[PDB]
Amino acid sequence: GDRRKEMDKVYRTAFKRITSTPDKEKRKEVVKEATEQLRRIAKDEEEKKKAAYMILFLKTL
Amino acid sequence: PHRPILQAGLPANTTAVVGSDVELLCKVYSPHIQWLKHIVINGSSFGADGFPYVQVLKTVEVLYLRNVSAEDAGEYTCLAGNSIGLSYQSAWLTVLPE
Repeated sequence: GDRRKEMDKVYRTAFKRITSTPDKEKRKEVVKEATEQLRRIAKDEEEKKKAAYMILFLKTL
Repeated sequence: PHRPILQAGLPANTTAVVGSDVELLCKVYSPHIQWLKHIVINGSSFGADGFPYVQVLKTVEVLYLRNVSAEDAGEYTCLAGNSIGLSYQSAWLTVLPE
């Protein structure tokens, strides 16, 4: 519930930061920072499946 | 200002025989696309902490699968996402020997 909202908040905050960084190496550092936080929030099967699904999509950026 | 909207029906659960070819469909109404497979490691698709083994396969959106094997079956997912969020619909593939 409320944890699912913080996930989308981290994703959108990470999406904006990733796609405004010209340094391709610094973009991977932003993913890794969002990776650790996202894994630190989710607790259910669907929420963990969501936090994973996000992580792979920021890599598509 | 929304997550991407996908055609509700697809992908559809498909059954195929080994050695045959397979095509999985996705339809986006709008936004990048990447397909995924759910990897089963020792009879469990989930890892140590409870996260799923999921692998990106590629990036109407069709995915060609030629000469499917036993390891090719499982759960496939279509990830669409934008600035706001993501949307995903999953289907399961079935492989049959002769």
